[PDB]
Parts: sequence; structure tokens; C-alpha cells
Amino acid sequence: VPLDGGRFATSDLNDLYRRVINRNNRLKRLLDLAAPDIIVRNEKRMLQEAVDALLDNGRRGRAITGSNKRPLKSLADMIKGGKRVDYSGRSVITVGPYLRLHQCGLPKKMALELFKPFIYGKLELRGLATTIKAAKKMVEREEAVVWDILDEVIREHPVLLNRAPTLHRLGIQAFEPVLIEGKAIQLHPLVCAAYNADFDGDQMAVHVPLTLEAQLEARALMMSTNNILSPANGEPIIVPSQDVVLGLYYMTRDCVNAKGEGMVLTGPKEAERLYRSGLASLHARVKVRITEYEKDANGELVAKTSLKDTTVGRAILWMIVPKGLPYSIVNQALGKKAISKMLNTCYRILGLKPTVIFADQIMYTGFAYAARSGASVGIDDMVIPEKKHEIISEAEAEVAEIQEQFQSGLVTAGERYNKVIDIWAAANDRVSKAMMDNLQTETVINRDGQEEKQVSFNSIYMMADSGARGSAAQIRQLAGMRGLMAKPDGSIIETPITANFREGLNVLQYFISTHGARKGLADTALKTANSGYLTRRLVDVAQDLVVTEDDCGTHEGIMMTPVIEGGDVKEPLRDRVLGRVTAEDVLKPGTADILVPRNTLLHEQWCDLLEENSVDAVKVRSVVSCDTDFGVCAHCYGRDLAR
Amino acid sequence: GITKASLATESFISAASFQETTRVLTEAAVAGKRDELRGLKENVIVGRLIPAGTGYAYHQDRMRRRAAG
Amino acid sequence: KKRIRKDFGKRPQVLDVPYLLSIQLDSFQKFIEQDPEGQYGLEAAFRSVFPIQSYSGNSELQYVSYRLGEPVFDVQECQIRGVTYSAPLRVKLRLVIYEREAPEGTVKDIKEQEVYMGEIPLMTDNGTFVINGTERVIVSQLHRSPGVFFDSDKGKTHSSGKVLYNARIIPYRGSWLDFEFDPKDNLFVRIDRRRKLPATIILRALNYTTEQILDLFFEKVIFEIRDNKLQMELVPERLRGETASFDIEANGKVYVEKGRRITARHIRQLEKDDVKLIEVPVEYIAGKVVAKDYIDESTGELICAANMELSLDLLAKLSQSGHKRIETLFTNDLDHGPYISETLRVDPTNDRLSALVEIYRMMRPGEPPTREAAESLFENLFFSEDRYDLSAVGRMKFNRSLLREEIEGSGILSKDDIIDVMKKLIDIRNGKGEVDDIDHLGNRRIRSVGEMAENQFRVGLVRVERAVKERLSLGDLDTLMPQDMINAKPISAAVKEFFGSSQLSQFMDQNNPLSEITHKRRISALGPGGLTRERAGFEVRDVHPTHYGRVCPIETPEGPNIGLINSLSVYAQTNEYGFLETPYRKVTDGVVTDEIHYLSAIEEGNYVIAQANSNLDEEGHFVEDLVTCRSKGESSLFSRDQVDYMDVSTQQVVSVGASLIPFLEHDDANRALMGANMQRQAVPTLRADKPLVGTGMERAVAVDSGVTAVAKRGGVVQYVDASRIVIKVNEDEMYPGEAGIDIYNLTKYTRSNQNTCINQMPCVSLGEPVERGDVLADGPSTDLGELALGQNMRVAFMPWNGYNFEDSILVSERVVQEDRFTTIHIQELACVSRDTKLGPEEITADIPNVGEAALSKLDESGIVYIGAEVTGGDILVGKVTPKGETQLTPEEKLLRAIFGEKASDVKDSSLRVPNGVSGTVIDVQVFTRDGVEKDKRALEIEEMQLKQAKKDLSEELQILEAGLFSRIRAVLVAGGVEAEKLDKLPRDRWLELGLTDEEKQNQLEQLAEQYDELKHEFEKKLEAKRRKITQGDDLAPGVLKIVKVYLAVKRRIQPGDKMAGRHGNKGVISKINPIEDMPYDENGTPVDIVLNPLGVPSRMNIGQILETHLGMAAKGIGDKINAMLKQQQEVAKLREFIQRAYDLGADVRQKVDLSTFSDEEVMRLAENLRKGMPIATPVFDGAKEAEIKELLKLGDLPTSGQIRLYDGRTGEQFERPVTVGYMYMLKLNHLVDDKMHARSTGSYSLVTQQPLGGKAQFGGQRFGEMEVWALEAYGAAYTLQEMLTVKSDDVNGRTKMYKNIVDGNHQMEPGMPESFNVLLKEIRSLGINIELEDE
Repeated sequence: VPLDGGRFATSDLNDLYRRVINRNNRLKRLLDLAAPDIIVRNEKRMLQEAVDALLDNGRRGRAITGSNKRPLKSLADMIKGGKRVDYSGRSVITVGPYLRLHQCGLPKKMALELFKPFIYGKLELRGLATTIKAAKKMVEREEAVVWDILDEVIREHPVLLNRAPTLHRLGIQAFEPVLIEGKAIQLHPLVCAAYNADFDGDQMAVHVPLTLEAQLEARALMMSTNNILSPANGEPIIVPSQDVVLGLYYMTRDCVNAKGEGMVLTGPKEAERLYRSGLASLHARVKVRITEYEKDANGELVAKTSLKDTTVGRAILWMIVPKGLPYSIVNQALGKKAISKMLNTCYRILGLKPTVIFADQIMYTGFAYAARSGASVGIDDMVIPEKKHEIISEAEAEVAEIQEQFQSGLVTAGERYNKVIDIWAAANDRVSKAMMDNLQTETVINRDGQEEKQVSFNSIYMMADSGARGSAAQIRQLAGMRGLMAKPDGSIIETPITANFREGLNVLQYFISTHGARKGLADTALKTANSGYLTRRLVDVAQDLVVTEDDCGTHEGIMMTPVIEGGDVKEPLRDRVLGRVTAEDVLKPGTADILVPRNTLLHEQWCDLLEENSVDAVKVRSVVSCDTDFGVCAHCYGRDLAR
Repeated sequence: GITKASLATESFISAASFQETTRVLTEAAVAGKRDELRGLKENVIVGRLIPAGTGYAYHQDRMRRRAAG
Repeated sequence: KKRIRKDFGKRPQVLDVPYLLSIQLDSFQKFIEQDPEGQYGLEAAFRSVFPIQSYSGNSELQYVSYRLGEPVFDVQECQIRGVTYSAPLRVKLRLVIYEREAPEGTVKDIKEQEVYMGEIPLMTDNGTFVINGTERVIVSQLHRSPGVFFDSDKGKTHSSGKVLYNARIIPYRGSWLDFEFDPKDNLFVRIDRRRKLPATIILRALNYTTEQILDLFFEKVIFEIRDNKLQMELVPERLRGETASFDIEANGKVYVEKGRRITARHIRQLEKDDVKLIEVPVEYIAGKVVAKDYIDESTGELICAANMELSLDLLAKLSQSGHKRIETLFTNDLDHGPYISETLRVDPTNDRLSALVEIYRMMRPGEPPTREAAESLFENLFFSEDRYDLSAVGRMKFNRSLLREEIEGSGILSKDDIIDVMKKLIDIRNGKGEVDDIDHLGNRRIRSVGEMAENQFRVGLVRVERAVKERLSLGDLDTLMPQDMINAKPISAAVKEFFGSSQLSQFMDQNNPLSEITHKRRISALGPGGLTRERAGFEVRDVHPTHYGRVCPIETPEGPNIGLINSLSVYAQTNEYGFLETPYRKVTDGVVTDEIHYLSAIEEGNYVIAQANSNLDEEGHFVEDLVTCRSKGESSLFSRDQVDYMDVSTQQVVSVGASLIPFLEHDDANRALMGANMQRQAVPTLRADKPLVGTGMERAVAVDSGVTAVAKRGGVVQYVDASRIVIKVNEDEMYPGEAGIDIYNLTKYTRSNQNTCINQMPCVSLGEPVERGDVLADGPSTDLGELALGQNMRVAFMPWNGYNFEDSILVSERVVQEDRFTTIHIQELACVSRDTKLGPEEITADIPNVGEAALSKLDESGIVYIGAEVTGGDILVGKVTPKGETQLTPEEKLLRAIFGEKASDVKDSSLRVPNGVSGTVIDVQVFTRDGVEKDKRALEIEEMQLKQAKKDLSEELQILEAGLFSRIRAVLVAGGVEAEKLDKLPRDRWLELGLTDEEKQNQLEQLAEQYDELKHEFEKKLEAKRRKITQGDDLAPGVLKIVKVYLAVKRRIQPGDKMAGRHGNKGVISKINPIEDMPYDENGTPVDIVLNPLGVPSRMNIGQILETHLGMAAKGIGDKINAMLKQQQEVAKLREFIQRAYDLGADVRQKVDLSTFSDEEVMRLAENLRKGMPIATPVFDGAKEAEIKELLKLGDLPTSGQIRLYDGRTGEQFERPVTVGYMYMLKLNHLVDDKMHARSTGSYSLVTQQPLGGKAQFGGQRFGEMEVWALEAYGAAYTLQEMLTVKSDDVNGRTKMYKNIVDGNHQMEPGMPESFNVLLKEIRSLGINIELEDE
């Protein structure tokens, strides 16, 4: 084909075919005129070289030609070793607090360009545009009423969002298209954790389900409401993140006194008291009438009114909780790990619709309460310990005595660095423990008569004790001190970073810390690609089998027990057997109890605790065994999915 | 191993994707093999309904339909 | 001359920061003028020789001088038209046919004229090689240093684990020469990285026998056969660590008998007695290896050859022959291994002919090894200047490795040098010396721009050498024709392919001034002759100890190229030999002197460095007895008098990008690496204000680069304007009195490489005195000397209802309304008139199927008017391409027949502005073809360019005439003072009438010569510009004219743009947010931005909090100054407040106050301080937390950072006191608009029918394998089936489904994709056959 202003663009196969045709034509002419043995045989070898080069160059020499130094692309090279698709796009991500779980903010211009054919068909069907060309002219010059038609087109038509690094099945998720005045794609904060997405300039791609079955597949399977629980583990994938959990943590935290008292009320009426001032928020152990609701044996709902000693925030947050559940005790704890556990228990007890609405209510209440709290990060938040200089001087004195001992023989000078590193590591633990103990408790308050203690409301401590991106090591590095820094050779340095991020940092220690940052970024780059490399081999081997033949027989299987490191370490884990089909009535201290092929339910797994700690061994059907031919038994597999 | 298990396969087109295409296609050309498509990876490259999820019943109906001859 | 200070930091300046773009400028400056280094040294292979195959005796070309001699089109004109900043390379030759002595040609000599040997590109004023309009920037190379070095290769090489050392000689321009060991202790050699062969073969190739090779490495041991017995020359030191196999006795005393081992005490006993003669058995001599050959003198029969193992039978024959001196090798299993003997044992070649033939077969495997070919190939390996070279540097580095005295030598390697390298490698193998380090800076030179250009020219000269030698050898005519012999294509293509095509010559990332400076100071380890990517490894990329001072640890980027590309340090500088040096204060045992010395990588390790953190006395000695110090590659301690050197400054380490960060010490190294990358991408905002919380180094960074126009000669400002600036020199002009003046043009409203609005604006006012080296006219992203990447924003750390989620930024409406982050772009749309076989495409206003909108924007000719407002859809340049035939379907013919035909034989291809974007047309242009009908608009624009340039040159001459007449009148009024009688004369009368004798009349003669020179120069410059303006304008090899349209657009801070801070605080703008519903205090002042506090605690970037808190103190004094300025003067000369503000920084050190100065002068500096007080917290020795708490006072603020804020919507106060301050944010690149695509249906590729665009629509999004795994996991078969076939690459399926989608049916009606069907045809094309059966 001719390019721009002459200069044709031909393939390498044309040169290979021309060379083979020229050599074969000369060989045909040679077998006609005078036939020399050397000339005819050499031309036959040249024809073999041309035919071999045309089929697959590759190995022997590689026939160059055609000006360029690189080899010609043969037929074998063309098929030896990323599918672009229409009706798609991409844009920069953004937070969208007001949106629901099954919703995503699509741009007005992007959604108009995406649904072009649907807008043209819907326009011509109703009226307005006389033909398809008129709808194209009407859509090109955006004339107000076309936007109203675009609202009808994307009413119940799911759009499939997608991130770059698609690790799991949750990378691609569908949502109902909401029109937003802007050039950036909004997204729900709850589902951001599933994609591993942050708002640091990351962009996501959108895809429109054209077919009717494709739209049903996006709604039934690929929708965000359906994907509640994770595929890998049974716990909730779309649990409350940093901002929501910090607000729910602020909604708990029972502070004594300070506009407190035991002013009684009845649930919802406490919301009027909170907005109208007078009483504080997380004040005292205030009593209130809690209308609980529970069920057992025959289902239904059974009321249970009672006066429980909660807080004002726990009383207000109790309205967000559903019809079922234990009630009170969920809100009475806190917001850190049990926030996810409350959503998991609500999903198991109630269902999909109740848990989805509760997740949206918890996200909205968490964001609103976090805004009202106003948790900041000042300079005085990270309070340094008074015994940091004393502990550093004492550790340096011990290291100086060890070095003084090594100067006059006595101890082993070959392994003195290991013992000196233990002294510095012990000093780092002392600084971390002293900083943690001071920053955790602290405070004074005024409980009626004045003189008490509870817990420090110091922002970073509140962030650290409620998920919210705040570990013990990061807080120790800020206020306390950075521990044993790694060197380029592999060994650890004998003089750790005594200073911290709050205080000033020297040029020597910062230069040493640069090796850890450089090695951390380099290792993260290698491990990220290496994980996908391992996943490609795992997917290539595994992606043939599927669950088929309904449910075959076969009793035998792996005897499931708790992963015991308790032989000489104290470590138990009895949460493996859950949603797994039983092999056959697996005994009981007496008789009966367990069924043949009864799947161990979430509530039925709790019933295993009723049989005491003696019963810690149950035979269960697994995917390793099973008498299926070319697939897997549905009973033998289990259940563990979003559903 | 995972690589050793993934190397062996029924369908030649599925083996041609991941592994060395020159060796797999040349060996599958010598002995007259034929991919009666039950696999997921081989069916995807052809551009048809995958034998899993929303498919499956279509593949099972077609599999039972190919019992006559 | 400055009306703004700001002060902080404790430590003294001592040594000021040098030129930032010194390495880029000085490297290219070397390759031009000097002898035996740059341009002249580049022609080292064509200085003496170029002998034409021994024809006409010998003969030669011989280079003699060169010179460039000015430019051609200049830099400004080279930006407009597609042409590089070129300069013609003339070079005078001298063809001679002089032999040695008699016969053949007899001494002709021409002294021929200079020939055009291609054209090398010249560097601009601020380091930039302009190529085809683009800016470009040649980055420095950090390759491996030439010479020699012993590699480690330690650990598990081939199981077990046992060292396996190896030597390797790296040449500058030649073949490699490796020398490695094996598991069996055999010495191999690798010629140019090839198959391994015995190391003794190279010794044989250099004319050395087996006996001569044995005497080079190992020490000989002579045995004597006398009195019917076997003696031996015993050496006491040689018996260390060896078992005695026989009775070692001497002088009637048994020292060590036969059985047990020999200790060090027995060596002392033997050495004391002076034993050098003892008897030995036959079995002991059998174990040794014989050195030389030993023929029997009786019979003439050879009793064993060289390097053969002895025996009981062999020794009996040698004794029977009658030889008195049996030469043999000693050796041991510790410090002297028999490696050369083992290498000789596995060596096929026994002589020089077999060795050269074997080396010839190994190097060039094919043709039969001859006498001449085998010798010449080995001769052109490491013994010839043309085919081998270590340069002047590598030979010096090779001498240091071998422990030599002198540092000078030849380029090619000698016979002694190879043996010395093998001897040192053998010593390193045993236990003498240690291995080298590749990661260390001592073995890593900095190959800049000057070396690579000369190296490419050396390759280009080598290409022309074969052509010149062959032509001169074959031809033997009397005529010279030397200019026609050497072609220009070979030399020009060699230079052009390197300058604007090969790697390292990347595009100049000129988003801001810091980006240009950082790009010029970059240093990559990969490229031509170095590392790559697949190799690299963990080593090299990691930050070595020698990097401290030379390069920045933090400045290196993320991803694939992390560690390979390192930025140069602030105080660093390139050495003479090639290494990277670094400054250090000289301490003469106690007292620290003022002198500075540049220490190398190897030189720095010897001396004792000392950190700048340790405080000193009043003047001289240190404070503490023991302080921190670096020595021997470790951070140990030392005495007071032990320290030899000291650190020059606190910011000796780290790059310019890392130095720009305010609280760099408080931030983590991982976040600081991101924060360095966050800068540079900061786009130039509209009206860039100066940053409050600064470093101080930003003042130098803007003035270092060529963005801001610095004053060349200091004086007084005469005429200030937006168009230009003219300053009278006044104080000390040139040598000759040839007028004062100093015209600064200053470019304005020009497009950058990243589509950024590069402009210049006059900071200094009219009639203002200015010294030399100061900012007269500012540039993009700057504020009167001080650099400014963005604008200061009133930040607030708190949650805001899920708006600020995972590092999301919540902006205000006041920021968008004020136009703080409003970015001005400048796009350039082209419109090329092509020429097809049917006909030529003409640019005209009569475009088919167009209404009244055509003539509204476009003119009569069919081009858009300068300053017209365009949108996504409007036509910029009207154009139509000829295309008849058509055919026309029956319905279309009837449809046209109903509403008038007008079916012309012409299509449409007008240059329309892309759908989405919109802006105003700034400047049009038209590059017409040489020999074509010029347009009406083209002639109008050319007339405007000619009139404007002529008026500019005329006004430029008038500006010089005003200064020259004033200079002449000033000189004329000292001796012959006309006074009031003067100033009423014409022009010609003013030139006449001079002064008396002495220094007066003589100076006026040169003034008249300079005046006449300016008169002649005006016509020459006008004629040159007139010829260049109305030129041919020869475009590319396509056809016809082309039209460029520079249209500028102004984008606001839309929701989605990537905006970030200075300490790796990445962000994206969420929502707009009105000023009515924003966070406010007790006063009316609201918040500009609201950031999430959760991000600050996760990643250790606590310096961002210090920047916010200190920014409130910076803003606090500005509010106090604004309070004083408002409501009249009030105080009037309130210098005590400003003096107290500058002084009160914990009363530490380094500050200046208003002691001198006067009223009005202080008001200038006070007016600039109204917006903010400004601070300069350095980096390592920055402002402490106590000083910031002190700065919180004075201007009246809470000594903490916290402050209670109302909601705005509700109006109630927040529970906890939020942290409010002034963070210096900046709007980064990428942004929205560009990062936003959508496509329903568009074009498709010819090879495979898959979605692609760029011309009208965008290309479709790629699914890939990762997406298909997720689709398979969920079980969406219909979604995967539609995405694979119909949506992607189905020819009939896409059109059928699109028709179904328009009708409202949906469905699918899929089929077999073209990607699969092409694979069926590709497989069927080969011998194999694939067929799809039915059932």
C-alpha cells in the first residue's frame, strides 16, 4: 500500500516470494539449455535456501536483503511467540461519595460518544430525527434534547469499568451509568479496594455491553452488588476503607464526662440531642432504650426492648443497622477490625440486599461523621518520648563497654557485631515500647471530681487504632526512631538512625536510608512482575477444568484439622472447615450429630464449638480427590465465592 | 510441576498459544490430530462461546449433538 | 540589586554554587578548538597517515587546520523551518606524492582549498542541539572506564564454589582481551568476547617459545648431576608449607628428615646456616616439570620435550646423556600454582605459525588461513592504532592497575603489558593483592557530548578512509581534485544519525526551568557501549558509597530504569581524565583553611573527610574533640588533629531537584524520590507567584538556565517594555568608545516541546539602576530571579465527606475564579497539500458542502484570520483533493437529482480543529514550495514579516545611534566644550570637527569606524533577512506547499487533573466546591484546598507538615505588613518590625538587616512582602521546630499549627482543631482533556481489521489476557464472545450488529474473526494444511 506522498509500504514476504520465484525460474531455464553439474546443483541449493527462508528464516544465517540490517519476517515469524475493541474508552479516576454501590460517574461527552448507535436508534424510533443521518447531525451539534434521550439510553444499561493491573476477577466490575458534568470518571469508594486503585493519577477503562445477554451477564455476574465477598477468602471485599472507618471509630470511643451524664432516651430521639448541642458526642456511658430484634428455629423476628449503657454516637449509629443482627454489641465495640466483621455477619444472617444497603449507609454515615470530627495531623500530634535520649545513652554505654571489652580481647571479636546489633535492637524495642505506652494512654480529663485516665485522642493514635493506613512501625519511625538500617552488601549497620522524622535528620543517616528506599522500590518492581509471571503459569495450567456432572459420589478425602504450630510455638487456626461438604457422618462424643453430605454452614460451623475442643478432626470431600472424569464435583469443591 | 503439566495437552491450538508454536504445530501436523474443542483457551482464539459460565449448556448440547456422527 | 531577601540556616556559605549547565557546555566547547583532545584529537587517525596502499611510493592527504566560520540559518530561523542549527565544516588538505628516497612521483605539493566534509550541529547558548525545529538534549553517558581490572566472579559459578578469578582489559576503540581461570586451574583467553582458547597461544603469537614462556611466569630450579648422585639448589623460603619426602641435610646436620611436615622454624634454621646445596633422590625430581628441551649429546636423540612430566625412566636417560644443568619448575599448592604449565599441557599450537593460524580461524572462521592474513589479523587486534586504542586515559588507568611509575604510554598494548597483566592475575589468584569493584566510581567515566561526537566522527572518517585510499590508489592523474574525492554524505549522515536519531539524544523536557536543568545534568549508564535493561542486575543500580558527592541517591526515577539513570550533584564536577570529582575544604591538621580541593573517587578514600554538621569555633579549629567523619569507605570516628579534609556545604550530596524541597531532611527517602519526580512536570501557570516556604537554591536555578534574561553588562535601564528592554552600560563600557547600550530582545508567546506557553516579561521598571548578573526580564515559572513551579495555596488537613478519599484533593471555587492554576497551551496544527496520480490538492476557500461558517472564520484565500476564536469543528485551512469516478448508487443519484447535483470531481481534506478542544488563533504560517503559485494570504504574511523585521532592524539601528551620539557628545565635551552652542546641528556636521592631540582624537577615529561599521552592518543584516524571508522554502520530498497554524488555548483546573505537592504528596482534583460551603475560621478567610490527613501518617513525609506550619508563619508576617500598609502609612518607616522579623530566628546565625538603605527603598521591599514574608529553609541545615514556633509569634498566630474552623454549610465548629497553613502546591502535567478518550466506531488497520485512529477518532481500548481471565472467571461467555469477534475484529459481524443496534434489536450474529482466518491462511501458506470439518 502507498503511504503519504509516494513511498510504498510492502511486506517482507513479497521479497521472499520474489527471490524464490527468481531462483526457481533460473533453475527451470537451467534445465533446458546447457546443463553443467556445478551450476545446476548450486541453483538447486539456492532454490532450497530461498524456499527455506520464505517458510521460516530463524536458524541458519538469516537472509538479509531489502536495505535494512534486520532479518526479513517470514511466514513462521508472523505466527510465533493486544486485541483492540470498539465501543470503549478511558479516563482519570476520581472519588464519588454521593454514589451508591451499583453506580459509577460517567462523563457527559464520553457517554455521548460511547452510546452513539443507541442514541441514533432511540432518536429515530421516538421522532425528532427523520433518518439515521439526521440523528448523526443532531448528535454532532449537541442540541439539548439529545442529552435527555441519552439519559433514557443509559437508565438500565450497565457499563463495565476496568483497571490496568487486572490480578483477580474483581478487576473488571460493572455499574449503572450516572451522567456527571465533567471530564473525569467518578467511582465508588467502597469498591476502590477491590481494584487496588488509588487517586494518584490512576486511570480506568470503560466498556459498553452491546449484546442483550452481555448486559444480563454484566448485571447478574459482573455487577458490584453481586461481588460483595471476595473469591479468594470468605471475608468481605468491599469493606469500609480509611475515611469511613476513622469516622466509625470516632462514632465509638467512650470518653468519660465532658457534657456526659446519664440522660436517658429512646434511640432515634438521641439524634435530636446531638444536633442541638448541650450533650457532647462520645460522652460517658449513657443509657438508652434499645429495641433489639432476633430470630431462631422457625425464623421470623422476635422483639427485645432493653436499657443498655451505650454512647450518643453508638445510639445514632444503631439506626443504620438492619432489622436482624445481634444489635448494640456490634456498635458497642469500635471501628477497626470488627467493622468488617459486622458487615460479614450481616451478610450471612440477612442477605445480599440488606448488607448492600447497610454498606451504603455505613459509608455515608462514616464519611459524614469523619467530616464533623475534623481529625488533623499537626506537628504536636507525634509526641516524642522523654526517655529517648536516656535510652540511647544507656544503649551506647552498653555498646561502648562491649567495644572496650573487644579492645582487650576477652569476648569473641568475630561475632561482636551480632551482639552489638542485639543491643541496638533491644534499645529500638525500648524506644518503641516507651513511645507506644506514652502515646496510647496519656491524658487526664475531668470525670466528675477530676483525676482519671483512659486513652489518648491524639489523631495519629486514633488513625493507628482504626485501620486507616497506620501501622506500629510507621508510627515508631515518626516519633520514636528508625531501627537497624540495611546496607548494600546485605549486612546491617552497627549505628541505627537514633533520630526520627519529627526531629532533624543528618546527611549520613539519610544517605544510609536511601539504600533501603532504592532497594525497596527495585524489589517491589521485580516482585510485581514476578507475581504476574507466576500467575501466567498458574492460569495456563489450571484454566481447563470446570465444575460439571452436578455432584458425584465418593466419600474419601483429606482429614481436615487445625494448622497446629502449637507443638512448640502456640498457634491455632480452626477456620478452614467452612462451606465444605462433609465426607460422611464424622463422629461425635456419644452418637449421631453430623450428616452424610451436609455442607458445613456459617451457623453450623459455630455448632462445632458446641461439641467442645475434643472434636478437632473432620473428614471432608476435596477437589484433590473426587470421582469425576473431566471436571470437578460441585459438592467436593465447596462454595467460597461472592455468593 | 505446573510447567510440565501445562506442556501436555489435548488441543494443539491451546498448546500453540503458550508454548513454542513451531514445535507444537510441526508435531501436530505429522500425526493427523484434530481439536474437538472442549478447552477454554483454544475456543477463545477461534472466537466462539466459551465452555463455562453463560455457555456450558451450549457446549453440552453441541457435545451431545455430536454423538450421531 | 534586589527588592526581596528572606533568610534562614546556620552554616556559612564558604563556596558558592557554580554553573549548573557547566558539564554540557564545557564538554561540547572542548570538541572544537583545542589540540590533541577535542576536534584536532578526533583526527588522530588522519593526522600522519592515510597511505594509499603503498602507491606512488607512499603519499598522503594530511589534515591541516579546519575552523567552522559562523552559522547558516541561525537558531531562531532554524526553529521555524525544518532545519538544524548547522555550521559548515571546512578543512584544508595537502595532496603529496613524496616517497622516502628517489624514483616514482617526485614532490608535487598543492596546498589545496578547503572541502565541505559534511556538517556538524552546533550547541546553543544554554546547551541544546537544535535538530529539524525540535530543541533536543544530549544526556551524559556513564559507561565502564577503559584500561584493565580484575573481576571477582565469586560464589557458586559451577557448583561447589571456589573463587575463579579473572582479568579483563577494556579498550576505548578496539577488541576486548579477557583472561579467565577454570575449575582445573587452566588459563584461557577471550579475544573480543569469543570462544575460549589457551592463554599460552597469545604468547606463541608474539614470538615466544615453550622454554621462553616457562621462564616468564615460574621460577627455575637447577639440578646438578655430579659424583654419581642428584643434587639440588635448596631455598629455605620455598619450603614453607610442604612435606619433606627425603632427608634434607647439609654440613653434617639433619635439619628436616623424611616423613613429617616442615614448619616455619625449620626455614629459620636453614636460612641462618645459609644452606644452598643438598642431596636429593630420584623420586623427588620425578614430581617436578622440566623447563627446556634436553637432547642426548652422544646419540642426538631427544630425551623428553618442554613442559612434560618427569619420571624414574626419564631421569635415568638424562643422567646417562651427561647434562650438568637440569632446569625444572618448583611451584606449590598455595602461593605459586602451576597454572601456565597446565595451560601449556592443553595447548595444541607449538609455534608462532600454528598460533596465528588458530587465532585467525577462531576470529574469522571460513577462508583458509594464509601467511599474510593470519599475521595481519593478529597485528590488527592489539598492536595497531587504526584497529586498537586505549586512548590517553585508558593507558594511564592501566598503569595504575599494574602498579607502574609513569602515567604516560602508547595507545596499543605491548608484549610486556600482556605478561604483566597475566602476572598480576596469577598473583591475585594465589594470595597477592585483591579484586576490583565495578560499582565504585573509580572505574566509571563520565562520557559527555564532546567525546561521543568525536567518536562518531572517527567512525565517519573510517568510512571515508577506504574510499579515499581506493580512489587515490587506482587513479594517478596529474590534476588534484581533492575536494571531489572526499564525499559529504558519509560524514554528514554519521553526525546526523547520532544528533537527532540515535539513543541519548532525547527530546528536551522543558515544562519548567528546573526540568530543563535536571535534563541537562542527567547521567545514564545505558545506551551505546554500556548497560541495557535485561542485564543490569542488582549491582550498579544500588546506591554505592562513592556516589556521595558525585551523584544524587534520591533523584533517580522509578520503574524499569531505576538506578541506571542518576542525576549529577550540585557541587559535583567532571574531572580532566574522565572521572567524577568533588569539592572539599582543606584542613591542615586542626585549623580548617578557606581553600578547596577537588578529590577524585580513588583520591577521596585515602584522605579523611569530615561532615559539615559538626560546628566550628569563631575561626579555625573545631568545637568538640570527637565528631562524625568519613574515611576508608566507612563512617567511623576520629581525633581532632586526625582529619585531613572537610565538607564544602550542607547540600554537597543530592541533586538540584532534591535541593529544591524545603523539608527534605524530615521526609523519607522513598517519598523524596517521588517528590523529585513530582517536580519538573509542574506546568507553567498564569502569573507564577514566588514560593513562600523556599530553599534558597531556587534563585540560582532560574538564572542558571536560559529561560530568564540575565543582564550581561550592568548599568542603568533606558527603555523598558513588553516587546524588549534596552539598558545603558554607563559604568565602565568596552575598551573602544563605540557606544554604550544593551538591547535585550526577549522571546514571547512561543510554543514549547510539551505544548507549554513559554514567555518573557520585564520585571525591572524604566529608569532603574541594575548591576551585572541580575534578572532584567523574567520568564515562565519564575518571579524576578527566584524560581516558582506553582502557586501557594491555603491548605487545610481534614476529612470532607468522602471528597478527599485515597489521596484526593478538594479544591475551592476561589482558586478557579482567580485563575491561579490556569495553564496556557500552544498547539500547532499542520495542513499539507498532497499530489496524487489523479490530480494536485489545492488550498482554496471554495470547499464543497459548506455554509456561511466558512467565510466567517476563513479569509478569501481560505486561511483563518489571526486572532479568530475557533472551536472543535471549525475549519482552520480550507483544502480539497481531486477525486473523480465515484459511480454513485441509484438512490444517491436520484437524491442529488431532486435537490440539485453540483457533483464536482473533488473531495474534501480541510485542516479542521479536533472535536473537544477550542481556542484562539495566535499566528499563521505557510511554507510554499520552490516553484509554485504563491497565495494571497501567503504574500500578505510574507509582506508583514518583511515589514516587521525591517522596522525592527531600523529601530535597532536608531537605538544604537542615540547611544553612539550621546557617547560621542560626552567625549567631545572634555577639551572643546561647545556647551549651549552645541545641540543645534545636523548629522554630517556632528561627525566632523574633532579634538586636539592625546587620548581624544585617536579614540574618535575608532568611534567613526564603529559608526560606519554599524551603518554597513544595517544593510548587510537587512539584505540577509530579506533574502531568507523571500526564499525558496524547500520542504520535504512529497509535494506542494504546507500551512502551519499556531492556536493557543487556556485550560482551567478541571476535576480530575493530577496536582501534587513537593514531598511526594500526589493528588487528583475531586469536584469544584463553592466558596460559600467551605471551611472558615473566626474571620472571613476560608480555605483554598482541603486535603486528607490519613495520607500524611502512612508514608513518612512529615516535612510537608513542617512546610504547612512554616507557611502560616510566612503568611502571618505578610498579613501584619498588609495591615500596616493598609489604613495609611500608620507607622511610617517601620524598619524595626522588619529588622526584628529577619533577626528573630532563634538568634542563631547567617542574617542581614536594614542598617543602610533609606525611605522609599524600604517601601519597595515592603510592598513585595505584602503577599508573604518568604523563608529559605536550605535542606540539611534548615529551620527547626523551635524557630518555626518563634516565627508563629511576631505576626500573631497560634504556636502549634492547629486552629478551630467552622463548617461553612452548617456553620458549626469542628470537634478537633484542624491544621491550617500555606502549602506551596503546583499543577503537574498529564491532567484531564488529553487523558480522556472514547470511540463508538472508526477506522481499521489494513493487515488486521482492528480499531485504530488518530486522524479523526481515537484508537479503541485493548482487552488483553488479564481482562479475558476476569471474564472467564465470572463466566461472562456472551461478553467475551462479543468482545473477541463482533466488537473487535469481525468484518461482517461489526456492520451487522451495528445495523441491529440502530434498529433496537441488539442480538449479535457473530462469526469467525479475521485474526483467526489470517492464521488459517498463514498456516495453509506453508507445507502443513488445516481444514475445519463439519462434524
